[PDB]
Amino acid sequence: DDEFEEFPAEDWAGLDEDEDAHVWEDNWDDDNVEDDFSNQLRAELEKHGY
Amino acid sequence: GTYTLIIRLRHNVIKTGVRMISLSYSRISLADIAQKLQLDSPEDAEFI
Amino acid sequence: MYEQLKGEWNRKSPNLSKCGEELGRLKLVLLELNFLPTTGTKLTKQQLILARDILEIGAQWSILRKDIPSFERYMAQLKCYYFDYKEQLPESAYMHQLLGLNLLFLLSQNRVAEFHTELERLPAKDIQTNVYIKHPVSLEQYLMEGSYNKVFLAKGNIPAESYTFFIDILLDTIRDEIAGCIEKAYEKILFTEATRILFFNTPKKMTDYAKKRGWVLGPNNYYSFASQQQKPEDTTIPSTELAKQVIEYARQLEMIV
Amino acid sequence: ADGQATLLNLLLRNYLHYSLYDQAEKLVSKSVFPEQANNNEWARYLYYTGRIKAIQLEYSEARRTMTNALRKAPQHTAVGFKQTVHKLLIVVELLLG
Amino acid sequence: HGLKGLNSKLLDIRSYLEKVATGKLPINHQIIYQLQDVFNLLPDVSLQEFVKAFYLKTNDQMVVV
Amino acid sequence: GIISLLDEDEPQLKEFALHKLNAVVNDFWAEISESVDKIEVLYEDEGFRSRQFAALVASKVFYHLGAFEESLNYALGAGDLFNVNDNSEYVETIIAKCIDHYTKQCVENADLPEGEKKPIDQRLEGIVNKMFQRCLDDHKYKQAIGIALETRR
Repeated sequence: DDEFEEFPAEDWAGLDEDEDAHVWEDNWDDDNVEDDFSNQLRAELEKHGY
Repeated sequence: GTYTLIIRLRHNVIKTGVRMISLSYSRISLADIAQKLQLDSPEDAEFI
Repeated sequence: MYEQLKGEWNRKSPNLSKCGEELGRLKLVLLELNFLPTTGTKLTKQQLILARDILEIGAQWSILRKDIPSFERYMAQLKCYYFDYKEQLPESAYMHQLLGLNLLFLLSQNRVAEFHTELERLPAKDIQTNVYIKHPVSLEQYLMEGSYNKVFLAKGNIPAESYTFFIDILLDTIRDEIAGCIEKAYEKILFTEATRILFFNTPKKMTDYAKKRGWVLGPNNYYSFASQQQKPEDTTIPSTELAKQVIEYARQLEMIV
Repeated sequence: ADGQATLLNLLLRNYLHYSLYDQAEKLVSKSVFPEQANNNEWARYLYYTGRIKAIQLEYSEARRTMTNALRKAPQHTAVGFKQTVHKLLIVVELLLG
Repeated sequence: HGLKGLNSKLLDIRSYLEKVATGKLPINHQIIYQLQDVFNLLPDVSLQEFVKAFYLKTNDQMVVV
Repeated sequence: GIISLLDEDEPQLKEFALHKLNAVVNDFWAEISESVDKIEVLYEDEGFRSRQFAALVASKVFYHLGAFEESLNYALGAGDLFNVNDNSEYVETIIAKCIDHYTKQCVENADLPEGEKKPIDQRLEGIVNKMFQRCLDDHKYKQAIGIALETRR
């Protein structure tokens, strides 16, 4: 159609290997960027001496 | 050409945190508020 | 040609009636040189700087005389000079000092709409550099949130000069806000925290402050009661609003538009 | 009509290209826009008007103006400006909360 | 139409009560008795838990709409 | 922002800026759109040297604000100063309105022409005729007849 060339089109440079290719109900609670759960628990026992 | 709008987000980062902190806690010590929000001091925590 | 300003312009005047020296000049410039942008005559760069110099020197004595209405009239003029699209010197001797002098003023008048709309004239000197404008902008964020202990800390650190002609204006915009915040339904606060909090040890200002505000005087007991409960919990007034609302649903559900 | 729609965006654009926001907001408040904007010029008008209100603390209408531009913007093409419209909207929303 | 009728009937009651100044009949007695009961039956002021009950039902009808 | 200098109470200094606006009343008119209505205030001022050149600027600013009723009102205030350069792309916009206003006034008068009629402004009346003569001097007669009927004269 009447495409707008005035606004530059940023290079895609995307990963075309189907990294995720998944459709869920993705919310914002899945990306708290925490270091797993086992690690936190693992250091918990030693930190408190138990 | 959008950095002008971002440097004004510092207020929001506190508003959202204070909203959640007041949403999840019921009676939190004034000093503890600064530590969770990285306020750097308890004296100014009262005003905000 | 017809400088008229080489006499004693450089020296200080303790509230001297030095305006008269300027008056005869700003008239003669326009007959001498046109201070409008005047895109034509791009190569002729010498003429303007004399006009600009007559201008930026205006702020020096002005800001010192506590001249609000006269002040704005000068900021309007000078800025255009810094902004002219004709070729000129990239930066003057007071490039940033004066511009912020205007910006700090806009915040003082509680006009934040123009403050943010004015920063874009400064591309990337807001925070990274331009110590002249970093403080005035920082003052905006601090006031936007409740962080005020920093405001007095910055009140003693000014980039250009004492700038006291504006800090006095902020006093009106701070104390009135602080009192309003404390007005909520809190309990008694003794006259010991509110007294030695901001800058003063044991003045009488609060006594006047309490007088013009509420804070009923008691046995060292100050109250701040807020109910906002009698007014709510009513639908009779909502009844009229609701009736109009539903009828519109009926209106826009039956009749053809 | 049908021609001042394109002009208004263009005249609006030059204001944005520089920091001339102060006098940009004056034109929007005074000039109006045609109802028949071909659904293509309307996309630009919303974006620029979205940013003008964005910088002046008029966030509430900033988000609604852009999102309307988003849905009226072409889908298959104009990918370049989709990123710019998206970028400002997420920043405008973040300020709103 | 219901509001029109309610006003007319209420206006009819007001016309009879003109006997307060210029007596027509010496106070029918019984008519007053019913009028007193009418006032007591007026719905209780809309400021207590009734207001919450109304909203919890007026809004519940809005979901279906 | 050059219009900034309009409040120093200096009659000669004020007018110098007004001279400049007309040349820049199109490139960046917007700033002087509604935040500055002092042009009319000075146009009522007894200071003189003005009240006809401000009207030129006063009507020009209202030209593109759309309020042609205001533009027509102040436009006549310049009198001979305004429409002297009757050859341009701006003169026709107001004149096309002067005929528009006159026709809507003449017709309303015809209902009650026997006294108690509205006092049609003399300056407007002269403008239409001056336009009317320009028709005759142009020799084009077809247009001339109709405007006579529309004006009810």
